[PDB]
Formats: sequence, C-alpha cells, structure tokens
Amino acid sequence: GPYTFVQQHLMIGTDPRTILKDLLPETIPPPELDDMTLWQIVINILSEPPKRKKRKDINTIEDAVKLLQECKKIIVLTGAGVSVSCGIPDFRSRDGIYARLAVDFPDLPDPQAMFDIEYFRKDPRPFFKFAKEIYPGQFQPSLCHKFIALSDKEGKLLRNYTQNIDTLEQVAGIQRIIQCHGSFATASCLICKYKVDCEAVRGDIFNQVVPRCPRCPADEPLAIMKPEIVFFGENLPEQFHRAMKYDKDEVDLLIVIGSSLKVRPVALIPSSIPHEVPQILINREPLPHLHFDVELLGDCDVIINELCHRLGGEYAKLCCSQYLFLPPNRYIFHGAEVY
Amino acid sequence: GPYTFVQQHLMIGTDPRTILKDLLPETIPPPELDDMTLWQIVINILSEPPKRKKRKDINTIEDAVKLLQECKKIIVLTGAGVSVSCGIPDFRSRDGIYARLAVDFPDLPDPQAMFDIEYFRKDPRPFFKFAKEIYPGQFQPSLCHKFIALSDKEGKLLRNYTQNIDTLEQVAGIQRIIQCHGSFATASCLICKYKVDCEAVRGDIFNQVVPRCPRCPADEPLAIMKPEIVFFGENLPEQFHRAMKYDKDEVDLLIVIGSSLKVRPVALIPSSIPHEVPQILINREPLPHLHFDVELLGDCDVIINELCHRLGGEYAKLCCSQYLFLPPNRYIFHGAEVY
Ligand SMILES: O=C(Nc1cccc(-c2cnco2)c1)N1c2nc(-c3cccc(C(F)(F)F)c3)ccc2N2CC[C@H]1C2
Ligand SMILES: O=C(Nc1cccc(-c2cnco2)c1)N1c2nc(-c3cccc(C(F)(F)F)c3)ccc2N2CC[C@H]1C2
Ligand SMILES: [Zn+2]
Ligand SMILES: [Zn+2]
Repeated sequence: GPYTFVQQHLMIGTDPRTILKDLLPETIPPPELDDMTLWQIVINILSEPPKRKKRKDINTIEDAVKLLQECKKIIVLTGAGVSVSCGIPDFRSRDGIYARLAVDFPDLPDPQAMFDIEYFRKDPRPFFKFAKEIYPGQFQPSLCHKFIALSDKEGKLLRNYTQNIDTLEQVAGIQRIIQCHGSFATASCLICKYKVDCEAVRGDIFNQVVPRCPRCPADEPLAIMKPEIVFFGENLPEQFHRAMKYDKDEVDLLIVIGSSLKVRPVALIPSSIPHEVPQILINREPLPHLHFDVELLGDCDVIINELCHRLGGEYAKLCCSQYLFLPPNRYIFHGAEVY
Repeated sequence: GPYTFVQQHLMIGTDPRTILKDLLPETIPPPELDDMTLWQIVINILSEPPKRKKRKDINTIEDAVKLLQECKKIIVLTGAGVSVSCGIPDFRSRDGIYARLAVDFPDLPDPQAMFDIEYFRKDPRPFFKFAKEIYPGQFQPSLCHKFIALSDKEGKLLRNYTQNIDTLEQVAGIQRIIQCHGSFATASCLICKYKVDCEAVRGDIFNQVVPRCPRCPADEPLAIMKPEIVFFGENLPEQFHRAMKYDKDEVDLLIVIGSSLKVRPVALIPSSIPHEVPQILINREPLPHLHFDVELLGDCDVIINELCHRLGGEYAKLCCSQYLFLPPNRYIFHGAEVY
C-alpha cells in the first residue's frame, strides 16, 4: 500500500525529503543518505503497525498495587518463571529428564521426540515415564500460582493464559484458565477421541501402565489415552481463540509473569489488546520489544511476595524487600538474571 | 544477540542516547521519544542485516551498455514481463483460461486448483487442456528472450533464472537456464518417476489424450506423465540451489527483467550476491525495497530494443527512443505502468 505510494512518487522524481519533512518533523535526516534509502525509510514509517506506547501516568510499584486493587477483569500471562521454585525436572534440555530416559529407552533421538505425536505412536512408554515424574499432586504450586488463584477467588481474574504444562494451575485451584500448549487436565484417545478426566488415568500412569481406551476394541494398537498436550504440529486448542475474541475487549489490566514472550500464541497477547489498558511485567529479565508501563524485574516469587505484602488483606496471608529503582519505572529485585 | 546487549544495559540504567550518539553520529533523535522506543531503535540498527547499497559510479544507460559489453558472467532474472508480448493466455486470474475451463470442467474451484497436485490426481484433464494452449512452438518468444539467447551464444550468460513456465526460454534457444517454478521441458511419472523429453508427450497432449507411463502397468491409475511444473507444496528443483551456490561467487553482473521480485526463490537472488557486483533493473515499475544501480523503467521489449540498438553488432540485428531521465539513474520509457 505505502509501497505503491512510493512507487508512484519515484515515477515522477519526488524528493523524499519533502515527504520526510512531513513524516519526521523536528528531525532532519543526514546529508549522506542515499535517496533510495530515504524512500525505504518512508515506506517503513507508513508501514509501521500501531504498537501500544507506554502510559506516562503509570510507573511505580505503588501504581502497580492500585491497579491490582481497583481492577476486576485481569489477564495474567505466565511462563516457566512461575514454576521455577516448584522443583520440576527440566525436559527441554538434552541434559535433563531426557538423560534418565535415554538409558532405559535408547531409541530416543531428541528430548523433543517424546513430544512428537509421530514418535509417540511408535513408542508412548518414554513419555509416560515423564508424565509420571510430573503428574499433578506430586508438586507444590509456587507463591505465584497461589497469587493468581486468590485473585480468581476474588472475582478479579478474567483469565490466566499459560505456556506451562505442569498443570500446577489446577493443583493450585485456578478455575478461569487456558493452557495454550495443552495440559494433563484431561486425556483423549488418539482414535475415538473419548475424553476423560485427569484422575481417570492417574493409576495407570503411576503403575507405568499405558492407559487404554475403554470404548475402542481391546485388540486396537493406538487406542491409547493421551493427555491433551499439544504435541508437535498439532493445532492450538479451539478454546484459546474463542477466549481471546471475548477477552481482548474486556480486560482492564494485563500482567505478565515469568515469560520472555517469544513463543506464540502467548507472545502475541500483549500486542493484541487495547493500548490504553495498563500492562505490568514481572520477570527475570526485561523485554525491550514491548512497552510495559511498570517493569518489576527479578525472581518472580520475590516480587509476588512483595506485592502480597503491599496488597495486604487476604493476599498477605500467603507470604514466606530490597530493590534498585531505575527511572521511570524499572525495579531490579533479587533474581534478575538476564540470561 | 543485540537484543541481549540492550537487556544488559537496561539492567543498569544506561541512557540510550549515549549509545545512539555512537550509532547515529550526525543525527540527534527528537526529545519526545520514549526511552524504550530509543532502545528499540538501538536493537534495529544493530540487527539490520547488511543490504547492498547502490554503486555511485554506475548510473546511466551508457554505463549499463558498457557493463553489457565488458561483462562475461551475467545473471539474468526474468518474470512475467518478458512474455507480455507473446500473447499467452493468462491463467492465474479467476477470469482468464479458468473461464474457458470452468465451462467444460465445472469441478474446478480455483484457477489454482489446476496447479495443485492433489486435485491433479482426481482430474488431470483440465490441466492438460491448459498445457495444450501453452505448449512450446505455439508461441513466438519476445525480443527479450532473443536478447538473453544471444548473450548466451556469446558466452556471456552465466545463468538465466526465471519465474516463468511458458518455457519460451527453450523455444528461443537459451541453453544455460534454470526454471525455478518448473517447466514443460521434461515430464515425469507421478509413480515410477520415469523422465521423458518435452517432445515425448507432445502428440498425446495435442490430441487431448492424457500421457501414460510406458514402464508402469497399463492397469495403473496415476501412471500419468506430468510436465515438471512445481505444483503447490512441491519442493523447488534441486538444480536451483546447487546452481546458486556456484553462481553467487562467479557473477559479474545481475540484470532483472520483467519481475517485481516479490515471490521466492527468485526474489531473494539480488539480495544474496556480492554487493560490489553491479545490478540493473528493467521493469514496468520501480522496486523500492532493492537498491539498483541503474533503473530502466517501461515496457521490457522497448528497453531491450533500445539496448540492442546501442550494443550494436549482432544485437542490433534483432530490432523491430524516447525517455524521461530522473536523476541519478532512473529512466522512464513507454510502458511504465506502475500497477
Ligand atoms: O527504517 C529506517 N529508519 C527509520 C527512521 C526513522 C523512523 C523509522 C520508523 C520505522 N517505523 C516507524 O518509524 C525508521 N531505516 C533506516 N534509517 C536510517 C537512518 C539513519 C539516520 C537517521 C535517520 C533518520 F530517520 F532520518 F533520522 C534514518 C538509515 C538506514 C536505514 N535503513 C534503510 C531503511 C531502514 C534501514
Ligand atoms: O527503527 C526505528 N528507527 C530507526 C531510526 C534510524 C535508523 C534505523 C535503522 C534501522 N536499521 C538500520 O537503521 C531505525 N524505529 C523508530 N524510529 C523512530 C524515529 C523517529 C524519528 C527520528 C529517529 C531517529 F532515528 F532517531 F532520528 C527515530 C521512531 C519510532 C520508531 N519505532 C520504534 C523502533 C522503530 C519503529
Ligand atoms: Zn479409542
Ligand atoms: Zn509410472
């Protein structure tokens, strides 16, 4: 669109600067800039998609808390950060759970292969030994899970969108949730798609027995009950999109906790809601590509404790401090790791 | 990489401007710019991939001709432009050849469907009626085809890469070629992959007979001989990549004719060769996103005639004029359509 606009102008010999004098007033582009380069800049300015800019009137951790109090339709996005204190065995790294699996199951190429649906059909047994070391109840939720849970009890949580699959969200008692990469909440047969509760296949998996489908014939191979993890290639749950279409025009506050927001669909949620709605980051590291009103950087448990401290009331009854303030709105706490 | 660099700096409260005073000397960013915005700019400058900038010493159509003379390892990229004079029925538009096909074959959803391999299996007959209206010999090559052909006779053509499938390249006698979206040059069975010449299935297709595979049993459905067009989904010919790996470090001149360079793999060829190697555009419209040393805009036949005029010698014996000069290097001829 803008591209054609510039093509038109090139056809007649327009001096880009007269266009740039309009698009960048109070800015004079250096003399030694190539004239085609100038045009490319023109296209860029016109092509740049509207990205939310930071609210100048929301800056301090005190402002954060007010929001937390006065808001009532809150969207919370959570990543690996929320579950760092939970002692969960890592599984993405070649050195992790894949280590203890490669010894009993030497047919595993990648730690990714156990999350591929194709290899799952060949051998589901390695995944299910993993599914045992992770299954809900085996791990205590973090202060953060507890924090989200209470705000949903208070009717304030509009939705918790998560990248996690540890399903500690349900363990911790959070009702209004959406697990984007799936979870252990339910299990569905690969074949007749018979859906069952989480508790249905608990015993089977705890006995290292591959859960079988009760509807399908017993003489059926792939009549296996698979926890509804989004395995490679598989589509994002339909519940996600339907939820966003509603939530985006309803939320009055977005909080990010523990995520470095670089993997879809969760990474695109900040950029997709009304720019006016306030936005708070809580995270080990800063996220330059986005404009957050308040940045609380450091260990996510730490910062959630510091906010429950300040929120008082029922929130303070969850707690078990020092920061560096970089203006206008950045706070560095203990666990700021930036790697 | 640059992203982490900026994360580090945010952790300690660096003023972006002291970084920008270094990255943009002789440029002072407006006062009212958000400090996170400034950082985003920092990331952009550091993240920007090296793109060839225009040679200041190559500008005029006379310079173009010198190149054409003194060069001997020339890469020529061609698009729809080269074949506009050739009277070929269009086939991409819903209103085109798909018009005369939808009446005899009402099972066609798209004009794209006849280029899908999946629908081709269901019914190949519509494609083959198209393949008849297009088949080599039925159309006379343009002045441009002839131009490329002669330069390859003279040993100057390193390679002609094309987006076209009209195969007028072989009709016109160009040996050193690469047809990126495939061509009618050869045909291969969907099953045993028996390869045959173009002339092998000429008779069959001219009689509206679906060419059959001589190796496969006669009682075989998909033993059909398919012209090696890249149909939807299919991979780019292996001949392409192997050719580029050689050609990129060998070419001394790149010429673009008739293409608006926006569809891969052909669109990425200018950006992928040594920046020092000169680059000439010949095209209905200008291509802002790229930096061409000389821009000859207008009908491609016109401009090729004007160059054969000037090249003299064997080139002038092909010919059957007015321009507007926009400095430093843009020429507008007759067919400049910019749509
Ligand atoms: O896009 C810009 N510059 C730019 C400058 C100002 C604003 C924007 C912009 C992009 N989206 C909204 O605004 C973009 N580019 C750019 N800008 C410059 C540039 C350098 C110094 C000063 C200036 C400026 F903007 F004129 F002051 C631009 C140089 C090369 C480039 N490259 C060619 C096009 C790209 C990459
Ligand atoms: O990328 C730029 N600007 C920019 C400016 C100068 C050079 C480059 C650039 C990009 N690649 C090589 O150089 C890019 N952006 C940009 N630039 C500006 C801008 C406006 C006026 C002046 C200037 C400048 F560059 F400081 F003079 C930048 C404003 C907003 C933005 N947006 C936030 C980041 C994007 C989009
Ligand atoms: Zn079943
Ligand atoms: Zn065959």
